[PDB]
Amino acid sequence: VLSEGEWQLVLHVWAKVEADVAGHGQDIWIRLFKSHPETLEKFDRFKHLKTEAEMKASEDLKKHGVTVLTALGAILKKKGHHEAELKPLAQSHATKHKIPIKYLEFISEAIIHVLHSRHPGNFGADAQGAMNKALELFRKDIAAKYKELGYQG
Ligand code: HEM
Ligand SMILES: OC[C@H]1O[C@H](O[C@H]2O[C@H](CO)[C@@H](O)[C@H](O)[C@H]2O)[C@H](O)[C@@H](O)[C@@H]1O
Repeated sequence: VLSEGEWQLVLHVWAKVEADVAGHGQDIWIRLFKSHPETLEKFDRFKHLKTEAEMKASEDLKKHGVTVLTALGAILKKKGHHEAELKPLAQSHATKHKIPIKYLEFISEAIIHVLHSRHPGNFGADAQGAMNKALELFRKDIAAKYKELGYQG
């Protein structure tokens, strides 16, 4: 359970992400797909992208990053009370997309790397720690839901 102070560190850096959610999403995808290429294979719609240039030029990939980060943002703003938000997410990711917890760890790593890079003003050690704590809570709760839905994760 995160403290209010920790949630504020998470929300303060997210406020910067919201200045340009599309741009942050693009950097996050490039970071993820380059660090862990296997994660790209899960996207039937984007698995043909061969280079960073192609990824950056993809309007649909950009749009999907907006969708993903906006959904994550809504979860973070709930400050732990995200039961309603996790239900549909866990169901599609467990049953349809089949995304292991390990891949959620990969994207969490990508998110943190991008925030560390773009936002040193609001992503110092304490802020990164709070963001990690928030993402671990997210994955923990998703893992529990995966279990209830019958997916090993
Ligand atoms: C921060 C974690 C994540 C969030 C908030 C998230 C969010 C979303 C949202 C909101 C959608 C659209 C609605 C839906 O299908 O549920 C979606 C679709 C999808 N997600 Fe995720 N996702 C996350 C991580 C991942 C990861 C790590 C992978 C893959 C390695 C993944 C693969 C997919 C796929 C395959 C789709 C469908 C893409 C398409 O429209 O063709 N997601 N995700
Ligand atoms: O922070 C690094 C550790 O990250 C992962 O573990 C955290 O998140 C898991 C959920 O994704 C939890 O089960 C674990 O308890 C958390 O510490 C990774 O699995 C660990 O190997 C890393 O050390």
